[PDB]
Amino acid sequence: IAQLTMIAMIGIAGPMIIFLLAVRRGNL
Amino acid sequence: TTGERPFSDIITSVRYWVIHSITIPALFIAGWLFVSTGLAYDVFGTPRPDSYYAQEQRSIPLVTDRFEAKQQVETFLEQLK
Amino acid sequence: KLPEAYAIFDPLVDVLPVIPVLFLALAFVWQAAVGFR
Amino acid sequence: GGRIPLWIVATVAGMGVIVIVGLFFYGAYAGLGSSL
Amino acid sequence: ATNRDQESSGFAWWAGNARLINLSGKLLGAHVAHAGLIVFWAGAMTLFELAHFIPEKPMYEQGLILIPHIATLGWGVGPGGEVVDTFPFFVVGVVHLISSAVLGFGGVYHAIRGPETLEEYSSFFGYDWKDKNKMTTILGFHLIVLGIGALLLVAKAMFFGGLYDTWAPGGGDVRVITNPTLDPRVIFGYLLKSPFGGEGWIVSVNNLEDVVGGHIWIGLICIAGGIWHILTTPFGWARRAFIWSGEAYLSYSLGALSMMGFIATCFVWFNNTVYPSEFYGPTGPEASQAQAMTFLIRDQKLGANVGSAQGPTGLGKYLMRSPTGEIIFGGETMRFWDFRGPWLEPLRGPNGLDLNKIKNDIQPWQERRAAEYMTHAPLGSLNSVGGVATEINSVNFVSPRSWLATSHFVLAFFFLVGHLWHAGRARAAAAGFEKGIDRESEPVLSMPSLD
Amino acid sequence: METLKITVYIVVTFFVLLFVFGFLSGDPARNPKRKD
Amino acid sequence: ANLWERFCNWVTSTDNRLYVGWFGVIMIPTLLAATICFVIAFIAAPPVDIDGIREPVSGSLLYGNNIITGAVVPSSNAIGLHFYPIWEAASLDEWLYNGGPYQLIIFHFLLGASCYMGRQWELSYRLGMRPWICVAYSAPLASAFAVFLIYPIGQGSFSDGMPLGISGTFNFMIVFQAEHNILMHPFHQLGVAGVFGGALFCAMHGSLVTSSLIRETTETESANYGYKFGQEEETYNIVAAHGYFGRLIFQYASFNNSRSLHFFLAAWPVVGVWFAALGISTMAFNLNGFNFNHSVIDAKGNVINTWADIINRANLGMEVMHERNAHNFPLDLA
Amino acid sequence: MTILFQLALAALVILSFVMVIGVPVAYASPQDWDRSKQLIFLGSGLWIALVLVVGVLNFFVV
Amino acid sequence: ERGWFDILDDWLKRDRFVFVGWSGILLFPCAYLALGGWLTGTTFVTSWYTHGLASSYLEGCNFLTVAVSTPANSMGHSLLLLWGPEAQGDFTRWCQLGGLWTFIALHGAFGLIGFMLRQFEIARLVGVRPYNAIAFSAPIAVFVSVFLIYPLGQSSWFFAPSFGVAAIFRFLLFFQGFHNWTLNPFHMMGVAGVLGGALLCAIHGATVENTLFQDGEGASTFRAFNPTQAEETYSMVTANRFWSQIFGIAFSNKRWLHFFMLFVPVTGLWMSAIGVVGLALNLRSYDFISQEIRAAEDPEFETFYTKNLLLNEGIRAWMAPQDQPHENFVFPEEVLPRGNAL
Ligand code: CLA
Ligand code: CLA
Ligand code: CLA
Ligand code: CLA
Ligand code: CLA
Ligand SMILES: CC1=C(/C=C/C(C)=C/C=C/C(C)=C/C=C/C=C(C)/C=C/C=C(C)/C=C/C2=C(C)CCCC2(C)C)C(C)(C)CCC1
Ligand SMILES: CC1=C(/C=C/C(C)=C/C=C/C(C)=C/C=C/C=C(C)/C=C/C=C(C)/C=C/C2=C(C)CCCC2(C)C)C(C)(C)CCC1
Ligand SMILES: CC1=C(/C=C/C(C)=C/C=C/C(C)=C/C=C/C=C(C)/C=C/C=C(C)/C=C/C2=C(C)CCCC2(C)C)C(C)(C)CCC1
Ligand SMILES: CC1=C(/C=C/C(C)=C/C=C/C(C)=C/C=C/C=C(C)/C=C/C=C(C)/C=C/C2=C(C)CCCC2(C)C)C(C)(C)CCC1
Ligand SMILES: CCCCCCCCCCCCO[C@@H]1O[C@H](CO)[C@@H](O[C@H]2O[C@H](CO)[C@@H](O)[C@H](O)[C@H]2O)[C@H](O)[C@H]1O
Ligand SMILES: CCCCCCCS[C@@H]1O[C@H](CO)[C@@H](O)[C@H](O)[C@H]1O
Ligand SMILES: CCCCCCCS[C@@H]1O[C@H](CO)[C@@H](O)[C@H](O)[C@H]1O
Ligand code: OEX
Ligand SMILES: [Cl-]
Ligand SMILES: [Cl-]
Ligand SMILES: [Fe+2]
Ligand SMILES: [Mg+2]
Repeated sequence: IAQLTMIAMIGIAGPMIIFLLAVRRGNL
Repeated sequence: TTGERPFSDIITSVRYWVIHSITIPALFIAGWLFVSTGLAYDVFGTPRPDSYYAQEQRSIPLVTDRFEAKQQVETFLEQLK
Repeated sequence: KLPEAYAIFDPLVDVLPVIPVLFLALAFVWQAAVGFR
Repeated sequence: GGRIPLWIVATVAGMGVIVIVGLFFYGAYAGLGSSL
Repeated sequence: ATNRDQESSGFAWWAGNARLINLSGKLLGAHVAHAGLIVFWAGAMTLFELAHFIPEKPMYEQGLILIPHIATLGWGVGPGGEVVDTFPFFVVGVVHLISSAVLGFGGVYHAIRGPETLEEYSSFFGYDWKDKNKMTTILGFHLIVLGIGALLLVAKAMFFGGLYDTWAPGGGDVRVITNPTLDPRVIFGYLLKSPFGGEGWIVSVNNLEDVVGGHIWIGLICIAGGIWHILTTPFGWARRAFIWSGEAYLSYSLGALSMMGFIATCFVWFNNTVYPSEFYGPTGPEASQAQAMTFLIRDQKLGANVGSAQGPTGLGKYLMRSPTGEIIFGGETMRFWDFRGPWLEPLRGPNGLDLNKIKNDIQPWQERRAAEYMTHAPLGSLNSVGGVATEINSVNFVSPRSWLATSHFVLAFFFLVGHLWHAGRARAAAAGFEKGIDRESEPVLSMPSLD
Repeated sequence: METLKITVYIVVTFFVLLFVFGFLSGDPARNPKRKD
Repeated sequence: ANLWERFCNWVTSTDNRLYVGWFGVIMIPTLLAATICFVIAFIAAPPVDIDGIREPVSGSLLYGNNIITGAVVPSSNAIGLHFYPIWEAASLDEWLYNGGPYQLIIFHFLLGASCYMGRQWELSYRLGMRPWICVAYSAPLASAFAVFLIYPIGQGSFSDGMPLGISGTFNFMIVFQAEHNILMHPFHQLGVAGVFGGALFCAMHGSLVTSSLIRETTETESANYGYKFGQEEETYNIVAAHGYFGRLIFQYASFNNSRSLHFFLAAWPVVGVWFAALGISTMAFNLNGFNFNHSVIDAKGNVINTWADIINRANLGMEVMHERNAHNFPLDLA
Repeated sequence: MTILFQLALAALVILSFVMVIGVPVAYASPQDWDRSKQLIFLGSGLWIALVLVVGVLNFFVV
Repeated sequence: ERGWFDILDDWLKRDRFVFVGWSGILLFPCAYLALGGWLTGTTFVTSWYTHGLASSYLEGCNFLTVAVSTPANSMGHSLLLLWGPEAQGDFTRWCQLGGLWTFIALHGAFGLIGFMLRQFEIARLVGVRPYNAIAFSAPIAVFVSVFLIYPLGQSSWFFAPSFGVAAIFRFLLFFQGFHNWTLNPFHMMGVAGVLGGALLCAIHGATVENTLFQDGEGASTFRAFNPTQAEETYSMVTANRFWSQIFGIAFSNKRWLHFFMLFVPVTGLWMSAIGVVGLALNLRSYDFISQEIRAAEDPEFETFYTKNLLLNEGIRAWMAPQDQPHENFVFPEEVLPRGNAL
């Protein structure tokens, strides 16, 4: 009951940081 | 080194995912429907939750005769209805 | 139960304790993105 | 050829594994096999 | 990217954090960010427990380990451990969760944005692992921080509401501790007690006066020791005994934490004072004693003379003697006769369990508590089916004492392994052969044959 | 029994002291390479 | 030099036929004490009242046992976890009746074996080796601690420690299954993967190296003479071995790096046996194997048995029969 | 106050989610760091302010 | 010259990602059908008509309790072929009668044959000695003795192991209660070979990894190895001195060391197989007659051997009615063996 939605936004935050930095050739 | 295309090339290619974004979900849904339609029960002869026992029986339908075992199961199944 | 005003966040509160585990997995996503160099 | 980075494929595939195994553990507590 | 590959750092990705040994700025970030993770879990897990908490069920029926810790400090509970106000649990959880954002902020800052090394930036915050005085100074700061922490427990017990006392006269209750035990013969006497049965070393502490007084001593010892190490430098005999390197210091702490984990395992398994059974459930010994009590009560109500009832083996069916003569419960629970608990002590006299008190003075609340504890014994399956291994599904229960004991034995064991790993490696690295044997200078080739 | 107890206590103390003083006797230097 | 220096130099000497060392000064007396008491007790000890119910169990050869049935019997349930040295008994006759030898043996053994592990660190240091052979040994050592010390602590009695004997070992295993369903516990399952896998990889590595030995001998001599102790060249062709095994499965399932290969040979059984030890050590606090008793139920509510329910019937048979005179009340709570 | 409370707490969660992604991306980004630094300053102060608002408003909705 | 046989031989032995070979014609269909049969049964197929058990994911079992269960005892040792006289070509009935059990056992047996032929074939092609195939005879001896000979000596396939995690655990406990299999010296040798093999695996891997030569500058030492290098990567001489001084003896011949690593677990599994061949006939090491004579006359004589028999008697009486449903056992409460209280 709505719990799955939260886990999706929280679960994506991590990989999204890596993706945003890889896209902008950041200091990974 | 054995001539086939490397897997890392294949699964990072656009064409692979154009194909397999269809085939992988299609198989998954086909397996789902195999159960959800009930077909799996009838193919393999697995009891549904309401088909282990008749309403008042409490003895398991154990096969006890080797060469008429097929008819015995059929008789067991008729006693459910 | 949480105080009634916070009840809307119950689904969020259910997921929070696992977030630390996600940090361990994130290390592997990061290392994969730099080729485990 | 190589347009989709391998680390994204591994991350998405791995998350899919977690989801499906998670579903199977959910089913241990609900419906058939739940003891209820 | 400084040092962030195997070629430059010498360490593969799977040993990547060893790339940080001599990067004090990034290493500070890793440590602060990790502290954020610990604090994050404490806050989040508390809020999860609270959201799942039904106050009229015992805590131990609900998979709770943190709310029991807060309640033992006297917050949120009243007589018998009943929950009177969940708001302190909420406060503890929120404040930890908010604080973890601060720690995570500084950790991420130092780890990827701030200076990678601190020595150029600050002589105060910079350090060389091999600078012995700088190491004892930072150790001293932290000893003082720990001593203050121990005195915060004392302040809570003496000036800010007290602690939960399972032994309070008339029934367990929150109680202010006004006369903490200061006699060093008592406090340090615990340290010289045998760890074996009927003694139990420090795990045997059974009253809050000794607990609070012990923390007064520990507070002053840590603050004195911290000042000592800020003001001194390691003596010659210490200098010759130890390896002085970042990995060596880590290995020492790993051995210390392993030992502490084993101690905490025994504390939560046996001790029912600082782990009150009202919150954590009965101990293993407790529930076994409670079973014997339960059937003594039942059969005596039916007319049995429980003092003279001979069991099948010739030993008393309900009551027998310990190897030193004390009257104790019979059956397999003969092994548990060192158990002590507030529901049972009213039946104990100078020679052990007292038959006249058993015959005349057992109160209904004692029958209730014994029945409750016998049926919440810390036995259950990994999928949380309560009871013996052959029990059917029905009861969703694993005692918090089992969760806390098993988890901390596992962690203590692996931390012993980590101690051996890093202690042996620190020695080999200090001596210069952690990467293998020099082919041109193989030590065994210069030794005489064994035969 | 009392004499046995005293004897064992002395024996144990003896070997424990050897262990502790031995490892205090410059053990890091007892290796084939860098002594420090 | 002075006598203490010469003594220290002899203790830590790399030239002694058997290395002594500082761990060795504790190991040697403790292991000799445990060995001597074990041998004497195994041959000649009288029966021991293991379960504290005045029902003494005979463990020694002279008292009716053979090698398979004999044991040094755990100390009495009436003692529990109490420390029971010889001088706590009124007499040796009392000490023997109550199982005193068991405590003397396991406590000296556990201390000596812990020093054996430290001694493995110590000699590796003296020889200029890398240090982690002792970490591999921590896996069997932790397992001995689990069955001789941790399980007794969790259950409150050394009478529940593993007996020092062949049939006594089986008794411990069967009772453990009844009370913890250890077969259904994932740490024991990892343990089985560890030892089955260890035996598999032992046979694999042995067979692969043996299969690729370089020809150095004639048909009428053992091929073992083709290797000489201390020769600098490798004695088998690892490139051939990998070329075989990589084709047996597929190329990337095979190790071409000998260091990686031998690390795997160390890690697989060691990690698996660590989990075995942790299985015993956490079932010591009654967190037991998975319980699926009556998990499958039909539409009316009839129980539909699974193989887990058949396991349960076997466990019950063990439970109701073990220590048949020791229980007075309906639940076996330790 | 309940409307002020539910608004302040929802804002705190949203801003936290923005900081959680944005701070590490900004810290590791080469470009436009001066604009980022001021934003991180602003987000941090606004974050602290919202915590205090929720903390105070807590006692007027319970 | 190059006839169709040699042209086929060419194609079969091509150096490809998954080698095929002549042995592959037997190995791949049989291995695939055995594995696919197991996955098919554990996912979809019941054991209600053969055992009175649920045994599939479809019925609610989990990975630990699913199985492909043996056929009913009334089938005897029928091959239970799909086209045979019991199922008469009816796939659904075949599943309900246990046909997947003999399907998996028989295709598994021929797959194992195919795998060992593969070991020979590849060894012959690359030019190595065939000791890997020789060592694989131990897995084959175990599979054949446990899954074929043992039930063939018993009343029917019913008493073979069923293919599942919990089903195998039941098999272990059955062997304890009925055969006293722990007391059997052929099992004991098997145990020594398995645990001794695991010991050798761990100690050899750890010894090599801790007597390495420094062949690079890295603190992670795996990169300092080259597969084509001639030199030993670790010091046998240092390893030998260490173990001589720690344990008293040490290997000195690397060829002997690695042969011994084959010998120990392979011999152990072979010994365990011999014991199971005996249990096929109920030829157990169940008792020590001298113990039983003494205990029968002397009610104070007790050993761990007599204690374990009481456990076995409990196992038999408490598990037999549900574990052997064809016997129609009814054991009234009053006849069940039980100690006090429990
Ligand atoms: C508690 C777990 C933990 C912590 C705190 C660290 C910390 C660190 N690691 Mg280690 N590491 C870990 C586990 C951890 N590691 C694990 C499990 C592995 C195996 C995969 C490794 C393998 C490894 C290697 C191989 C290396 C490190 C390195 C580092 C350092 C620099 C990392 C970097 O440059 O990233 C760059 C990454 C990014 C820029 C992406 C974003 C990263 C941020 C921190 C994520 C923040 C997310 C968070 C939710 C934001 C909250 C913000 C909010 C508070 C406002 C840093 C101090 C490196 C090093 O030693 O430097 C010399 C290095 O080379 N680590
Ligand atoms: C000391 C640590 C500790 C302890 C004693 C507990 C205890 C408990 N937890 Mg908590 N929790 C913890 C840490 C802990 N937790 C952490 C780190 C998280 C974030 C993931 C949580 C988040 C959490 C949630 C969301 C919930 C619990 C719940 C519970 C209760 C039921 C647990 C259960 O069913 O386990 C199931 C058992 C397992 C999952 C098995 C774990 C096995 C691991 C993998 C073994 C690890 C071994 C070692 C670390 C690995 C070494 C590797 C080697 C190579 C070195 C129980 C009271 C439940 C509850 O009742 O709350 C009220 C619940 O819903 N916990
Ligand atoms: C143990 C943790 C720790 C340590 C040793 C340091 C050390 C350092 N920090 Mg870092 N930092 C930390 C945590 C830490 N910080 C946390 C949690 C945050 C997020 C708030 C930051 C955010 C941060 C920033 C943004 C900067 C630093 C900077 C610095 C350097 C300059 C410090 C200075 O001049 O202060 C002087 C001393 C003071 C200002 C007195 C502060 C008194 C504190 C606030 C009261 C503490 C009370 C009590 C002990 C707190 C208990 C906390 C506990 C419950 C968790 C120094 C190397 C600077 C730097 O690296 O330069 C480039 C810098 O710009 N830190
Ligand atoms: C985290 C806590 C901590 C740590 C890591 C250190 C670390 C150190 N201390 Mg400090 N100390 C501390 C807290 C700490 N101290 C506190 C709180 C005080 C106030 C009491 C002191 C007072 C102090 C003094 C007076 C001295 C040190 C010294 C030292 C140095 C030598 C250590 C050593 O050889 O011990 C090893 C201990 C021995 C070798 C003694 C013999 C070993 C016996 C057998 C130990 C038996 C323990 C056994 C496991 C039993 C455990 C339980 C027991 C209670 C029954 C080392 C840098 C020495 C130094 O060089 O000063 C600059 C020194 O003279 N410390
Ligand atoms: C190398 C591959 C291989 C091998 C060794 C086996 C072996 C087996 N299969 Mg399997 N199978 C395979 C591949 C294989 N199979 C494939 C690819 C499929 C999918 C189509 C199957 C599907 C399958 C099913 C559904 C079943 C089996 C069964 C069996 C068992 C009985 C087979 C039998 O009696 O045939 C006898 C036939 C021969 C031995 C062929 C001999 C040919 C001779 C030498 C030539 C003469 C032919 C003759 C002229 C024809 C005249 C007919 C005329 C007189 C009417 C046996 C273990 C049965 C089973 O497992 O029972 C539990 C079973 O029910 N198999
Ligand atoms: C408290 C809170 C919060 C917080 C949050 C956070 C802090 C988050 C974080 C998060 C994170 C931190 C996340 C992460 C994630 C991760 C992941 C999800 C991962 C995964 C992984 C994987 C899947 C892997 C894969 C792989 C690879 C990569 C390689 C190798 C192979 C493998 C497969 C293993 C918020 C804001 C909500 C608000 C409210 C409150
Ligand atoms: C360095 C590094 C790392 C690590 C990192 C980390 C570890 C970090 C941490 C971080 C952190 C540690 C963070 C935290 C955060 C937190 C937050 C963000 C929170 C917030 C909160 C909130 C928002 C709350 C809210 C509320 C209230 C107030 C009331 C009740 C309800 C609720 C809950 C809703 C890794 C591994 C990746 C690798 C790379 C490098
Ligand atoms: C709070 C409390 C209390 C108190 C407590 C206390 C007061 C404690 C203290 C404690 C302590 C006071 C501890 C100590 C410890 C120590 C140690 C743990 C040591 C160690 C050492 C070592 C480790 C050494 C080593 C070595 C050797 C032996 C030889 C040469 C080399 C080396 C140096 C390496 C009581 C119980 C009353 C009650 C409850 C609460
Ligand atoms: C029998 C039979 C047959 C055959 C069939 C087949 C051939 C089948 C196949 C089938 C198959 C081929 C299936 C498959 C399935 C699969 C699955 C179902 C999987 C699952 C998986 C999972 C679930 C995973 C898990 C895991 C692991 C394992 C580890 C790591 C991680 C995880 C946890 C994820 C025929 C028609 C000839 C005839 C009739 C009889
Ligand atoms: C449990 C009771 C023991 C508690 C002891 C607490 C330690 C407090 C200081 C004790 C110091 C012991 O003193 C220690 O022994 C002798 C005495 O000269 C010295 O002698 C040693 O020196 C050198 C060091 O290179 C060694 O190579 C040499 O073989 C050895 O004799 C040690 O260098 C000294 O450090
Ligand atoms: C570091 C933050 C700690 C916050 C502590 C708040 C005070 S705690 C508070 O103190 C009162 C006495 O003043 C007690 O009577 C009361 O029971 C207690 O809860
Ligand atoms: C089923 C394989 C075993 C039987 C092989 C018999 C080959 S038979 C053989 O085959 C040659 C081509 O290969 C022909 O040229 C030749 O004339 C013929 O005699
Ligand atoms: O002692 Mn040997 O065994 Ca452990 O459970 Mn209780 O106690 Mn007796 O019964 Mn079951
Ligand atoms: Cl028994
Ligand atoms: Cl009892
Ligand atoms: Fe080898
Ligand atoms: Mg389900």
